[PDB]
Amino acid sequence: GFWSSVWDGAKNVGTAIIKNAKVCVYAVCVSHK
Repeated sequence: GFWSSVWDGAKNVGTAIIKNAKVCVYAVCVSHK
């Protein structure tokens, strides 16, 4: 299910990026907003 792999896949995809690229702050010592 795409609608299912979209929330589960992304959730793990993003959380992972930070898991290894855990910068001082959320993004990179800055804010995207």
